[PDB]
Amino acid sequence: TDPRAKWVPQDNDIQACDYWRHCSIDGNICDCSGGSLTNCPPGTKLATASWVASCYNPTDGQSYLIAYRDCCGYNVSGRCPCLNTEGELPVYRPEFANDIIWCFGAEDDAMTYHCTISPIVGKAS
Amino acid sequence: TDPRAKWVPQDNDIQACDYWRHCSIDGNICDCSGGSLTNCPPGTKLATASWVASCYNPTDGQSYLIAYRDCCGYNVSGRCPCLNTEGELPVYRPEFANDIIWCFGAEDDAMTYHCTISPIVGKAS
Amino acid sequence: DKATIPSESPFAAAEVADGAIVVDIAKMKYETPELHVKVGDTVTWINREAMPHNVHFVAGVLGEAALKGPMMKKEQAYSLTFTEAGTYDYHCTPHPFMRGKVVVE
Amino acid sequence: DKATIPSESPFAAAEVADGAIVVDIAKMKYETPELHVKVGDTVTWINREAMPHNVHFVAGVLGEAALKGPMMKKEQAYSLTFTEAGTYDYHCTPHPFMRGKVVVE
Amino acid sequence: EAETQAQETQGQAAARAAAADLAAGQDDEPRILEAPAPDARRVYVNDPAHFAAVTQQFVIDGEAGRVIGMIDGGFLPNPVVADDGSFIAHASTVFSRIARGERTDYVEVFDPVTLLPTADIELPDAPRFLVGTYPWMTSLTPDGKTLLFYQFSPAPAVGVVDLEGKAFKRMLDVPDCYHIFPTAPDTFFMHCRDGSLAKVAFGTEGTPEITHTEVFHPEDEFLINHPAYSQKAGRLVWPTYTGKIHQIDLSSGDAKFLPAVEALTEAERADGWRPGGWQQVAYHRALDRIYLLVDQRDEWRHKTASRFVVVLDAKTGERLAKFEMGHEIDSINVSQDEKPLLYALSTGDKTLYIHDAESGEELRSVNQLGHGPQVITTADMG
Amino acid sequence: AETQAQETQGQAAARAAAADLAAGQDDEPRILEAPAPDARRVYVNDPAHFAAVTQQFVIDGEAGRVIGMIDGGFLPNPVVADDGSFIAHASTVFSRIARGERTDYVEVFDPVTLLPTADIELPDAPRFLVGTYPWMTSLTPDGKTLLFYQFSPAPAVGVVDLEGKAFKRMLDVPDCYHIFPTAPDTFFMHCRDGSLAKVAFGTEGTPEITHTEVFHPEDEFLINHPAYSQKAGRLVWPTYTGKIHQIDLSSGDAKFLPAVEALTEAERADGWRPGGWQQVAYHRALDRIYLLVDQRDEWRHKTASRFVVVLDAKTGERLAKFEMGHEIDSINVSQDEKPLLYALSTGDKTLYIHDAESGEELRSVNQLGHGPQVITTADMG
Ligand SMILES: [Cu+2]
Ligand SMILES: [Cu+2]
Repeated sequence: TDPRAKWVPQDNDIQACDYWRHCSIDGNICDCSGGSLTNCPPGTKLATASWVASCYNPTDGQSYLIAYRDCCGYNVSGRCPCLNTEGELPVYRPEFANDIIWCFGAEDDAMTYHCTISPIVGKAS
Repeated sequence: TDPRAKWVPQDNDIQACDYWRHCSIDGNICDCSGGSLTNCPPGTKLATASWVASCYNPTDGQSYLIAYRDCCGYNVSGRCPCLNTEGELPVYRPEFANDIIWCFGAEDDAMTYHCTISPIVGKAS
Repeated sequence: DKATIPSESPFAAAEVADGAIVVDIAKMKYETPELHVKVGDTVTWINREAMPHNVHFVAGVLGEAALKGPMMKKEQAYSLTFTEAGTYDYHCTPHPFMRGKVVVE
Repeated sequence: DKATIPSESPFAAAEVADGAIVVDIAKMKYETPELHVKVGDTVTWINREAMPHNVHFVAGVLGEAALKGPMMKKEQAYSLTFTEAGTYDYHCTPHPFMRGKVVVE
Repeated sequence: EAETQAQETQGQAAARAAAADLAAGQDDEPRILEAPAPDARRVYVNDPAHFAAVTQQFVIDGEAGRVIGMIDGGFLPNPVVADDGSFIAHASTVFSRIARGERTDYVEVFDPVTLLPTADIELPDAPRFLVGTYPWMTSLTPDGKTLLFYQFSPAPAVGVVDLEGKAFKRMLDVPDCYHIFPTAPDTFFMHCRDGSLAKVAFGTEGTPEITHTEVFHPEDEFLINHPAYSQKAGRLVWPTYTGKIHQIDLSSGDAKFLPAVEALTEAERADGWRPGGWQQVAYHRALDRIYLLVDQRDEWRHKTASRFVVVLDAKTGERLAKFEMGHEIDSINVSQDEKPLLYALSTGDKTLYIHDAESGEELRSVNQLGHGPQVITTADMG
Repeated sequence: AETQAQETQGQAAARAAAADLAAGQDDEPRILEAPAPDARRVYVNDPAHFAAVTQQFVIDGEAGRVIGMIDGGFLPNPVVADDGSFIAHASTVFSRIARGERTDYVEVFDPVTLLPTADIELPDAPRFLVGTYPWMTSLTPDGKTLLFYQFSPAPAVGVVDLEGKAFKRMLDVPDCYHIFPTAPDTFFMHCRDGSLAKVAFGTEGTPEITHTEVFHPEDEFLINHPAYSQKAGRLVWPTYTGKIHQIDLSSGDAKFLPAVEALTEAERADGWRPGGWQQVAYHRALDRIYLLVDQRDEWRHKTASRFVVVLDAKTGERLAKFEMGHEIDSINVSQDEKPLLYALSTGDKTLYIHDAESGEELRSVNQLGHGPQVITTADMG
């Protein structure tokens, strides 16, 4: 792959870094450590805060807002590492910024980074 | 790079694993972390105890006794990993066993493995 | 404690009675920085935008525990009934720069 | 603590005496594993093989801290002066199967 | 990074499920999963991470080739897994400032479905033996109520941890022996410097009763650091550097020495064949079979990866198969159910290769298993 | 296998060790000390892709030799005293690897024994856990105060007395980010609205915070890694397109310089954009700005870059453009007379050392951890 080319979504494999919901992921795909696309692995704590991004779904043509909530309280999974940045802004726009450990709100004040999930909030806008 | 081939010592590079003193080294070469062949990197704690093996010097064709003392109190350096087992015996013969963390008698009770030094302590034959 | 929670979950904006203390949320801002309400009053936050938001009072503010409200999607709402006089700060969990105050008289 | 240390770190075998009270180390063994001595006596360990060895007295044997002696290379010696009646156990730091015992009368 | 077949199909059925949900307007409601119930094809892979201050264990469904969970550890932990699937645990070590500061040694017990810690038992005076990971240096008793761990320095001892009451008990003084093979709540065997086993039997209080056996091997015959032990069978399977295999039958709580067996033929030995790797040997209880990692190698290359597994009948020991594995394999184990899986972990590939034990065929794999994965553990639930 | 400088260094070291033995001079092992901090010492920080424990590499930029290493915790913020007298970091640990009780602290290290000389705990877990931005934790020009950023529960800047080895207090600050200190009691930050904050703080009481004019539009995105020379008082801030905002603060107040582009108009239409981590360096003696750049889609802005353009800060004139020969993520320079350029590759886990004027690769240092990203230099002379 060419790192610098426009990122191109697919809707066929969630463990791949070009999976459409991963348009602005930073870290590791939770599906690769016993989580799922939208759920945390056992033992980890689910953040309630996240960076977001509208990502294009090539399947239905719609844009959806994805909330990149982290699963926390574990050392980094080290499995399926990805870093995409579609619409990603610098830190003074934290709401769209992805270097931030988005663990706030996790049970037990877990603030360590394990992996990220890719749930849809809602739409277009 | 045939892992299963007989060991072949060289006396021209102390940062390659086939350097002649590293014949039963388990871990990392201290020279690649700001130590030297027989000295610990700054900030680390020098073990007194160790495992030993006899290593053949292809230069003056004698064997010499290596004391593989560890530099301790730091996470593993991660640079110049080697594992050689010339004369290495199981754990019930600890004097010659190289899986043991050889950090006893280090300043401050440091017990974490950073890197191993390869000083000569004499000669067997 | 200092507040009761009418509904644990967010509910739909359409739900909120016509004479009602409302804080809108839009363009990364609470509508009022400082809301003045009487003891026994219900405040409803309504998110008007797609960006999810909440209201979060740190431990010791409304009680011993933090009151971390649920994330509200576009057109969802969340209520707190204030049962004691005081001034109570809050923020948006992912957006610390979004800050508000409830002044209860 | 209950004894004191001549050298802090070890010395050539030569520097001896003769008829000095000695414990030889060879073949992964302290060669007198139960030495009986008197108060004020100086026991010298001598390393006879290429394999480094030392003597190591736990916490609460020679005083509150453990005495972890230094490694003697081939034909170095190290000594210790005992200063009180009692039994003192030691062992070699890399080789805890090598155990001895100085009995001070 | 670069996906296995199993990954692709799981990733694809996952993308199809999620697409179907969206088309049905089903809102994403994030939650925290539970792992599936422990079963015979669950396998644990421990990553000592080439001596790194912090380490990972990977919980894997071997049937699907899927990571179903993970557990963090400290420096060189010792994992154990209850045979009955009721819990897992480790003895672990942490430092107040990464790799220096105050040391704390501790046991943690975990629920095998939520993976939540259910106990955290501190071990006084930092008594763990910091060594490259040898499964039988920390061991459960057969009822699981007790864990036993080895101390090397300042003297040989075995710590007794009461798992049931969540408390450290006491250190037992023992002879110059190594490894711990429990046979009961208060009896276990170890292997000694002079080539005997020691039987160690301990009361509520006081010094244990020790019973040595005959020397069972010469001083110039080297018994590997990773023997296989089936607690349920009471079968201790102990290879030497040349693939000769000592079997000791501990099922009565007294050592019966079984006939010795060569894993390698006379001609294979003349040709340079020897065991090599880390967990070089596995034992399947119901089938009464031994699996050994072997290759052609020089004699001081005994920790290197091997490309072959010999399988032998433990009673006879007739060779039953010899498999060419297709990868550099450091460790093996088997599942303990009827038609077992043969697990083959490559430290250098950081990959668990999962094989049909009967045919030796590679079925699937799981990559990205940390930095230097070395230890495979299974429960024998049957 | 190895580099290259490392073979020649390991062979030099092997000759001299075979020479000590041919003379029969005993190995007497002890603990080394690093060479004194010089103009070309480089620090390479490994955030290890968000691992709970991390490593810093102290490098001989001239010999390409690891002269030492410092352990850290989760996403620590490295700082290096310009005058070379100490190094420090704000770090985070947990009682059980990645869970249990959190401890945020500052450690100050001796730059030659590499020993810690202070360990200063921060109450209430205030560090901002984020991929590592050098200007999120920052020394005051006089070097006796460390200032770190807190994002949550509210923006705040923490004040740590290194001289007295004690945490002081949290400063409430407005919706701004990053910490550029100008005085022992004053520093600037950048704001969501587009302005700067001036914060001047004084032992107790509210700090005096003033605002600047909004200096960029809302749809102009200023990167997470602006270069900042505290000595010169210049803050070079690239955008996602190459526009450079400079603010001169060497007088204790903000004088915005005229706007500058680092790409020709031709290049921007041809797809060229800046991208990577530490994308911008700034040299002080020579008033230069170095910018990692390449052809990319707009939103591929954290990806590595294979080119660096040079440019004079006052004019906006292109002075140079180098083909770097690798995937490069992070650039820095030494601040000495003829300067080294640093080219850190996160993927190769390798620091490439370039001749600053020619752009030529001189040597390499590999095996720098798992995901090295952050290059720090002491501006000494
Ligand atoms: Cu918000
Ligand atoms: Cu000894």
